[PDB]
Amino acid sequence: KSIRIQRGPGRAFVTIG
Repeated sequence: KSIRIQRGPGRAFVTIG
Protein backbone atom coordinates (compact mmCIF):
# COMPACT_ATOMS: atom_id res chain seq x y z
CA LYS A 1 0.00 0.00 0.00
CA SER A 2 1.60 3.22 -1.23
CA ILE A 3 -0.46 6.24 -2.30
CA ARG A 4 0.76 9.53 -3.74
CA ILE A 5 -1.68 12.33 -2.91
CA GLN A 6 -0.66 15.97 -2.51
CA ARG A 7 -2.49 19.28 -2.10
CA GLY A 8 -1.61 22.55 -3.81
CA PRO A 9 -2.26 24.83 -6.83
CA GLY A 10 -2.05 22.24 -9.60
CA ARG A 11 -1.69 19.05 -7.57
CA ALA A 12 -2.91 15.65 -8.76
CA PHE A 13 -3.96 12.60 -6.73
CA VAL A 14 -2.21 9.33 -7.55
CA THR A 15 -2.25 5.85 -6.01
CA ILE A 16 0.14 2.91 -6.28
CA GLY A 17 -0.27 -0.67 -5.11
